[PDB]
Amino acid sequence: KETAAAKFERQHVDS
Amino acid sequence: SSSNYCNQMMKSRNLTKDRCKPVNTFVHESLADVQAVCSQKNVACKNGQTNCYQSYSTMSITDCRETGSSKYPNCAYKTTQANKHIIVACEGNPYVPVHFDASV
Repeated sequence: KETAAAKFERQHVDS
Repeated sequence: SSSNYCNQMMKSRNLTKDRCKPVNTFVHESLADVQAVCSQKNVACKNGQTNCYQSYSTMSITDCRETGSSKYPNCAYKTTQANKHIIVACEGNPYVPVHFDASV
């Protein structure tokens, strides 16, 4: 489903 | 889970809906500025790999760490805000962050 890049964004990015 | 930023974000981002994750860091910078780190200072990763990069500048981050009494399903976190350099591991094409190695 989600890529490693997508997972990183979901877990760590909060703009 | 309380109502502090960590308890709420860990939950909404699907991190603690089915377990309690010990630690997690959230970066309060634009997505593109975080992706830009992959072409900044090259450094070795904790695992010895050399596909890690450290940001030239400090970034706004929030550290979330489980308290000693935290237990599923009631996860509890201590929230700590700080400004520090981030170190991420990058891969693929485009070359983007895939792992949060650490913060300094």
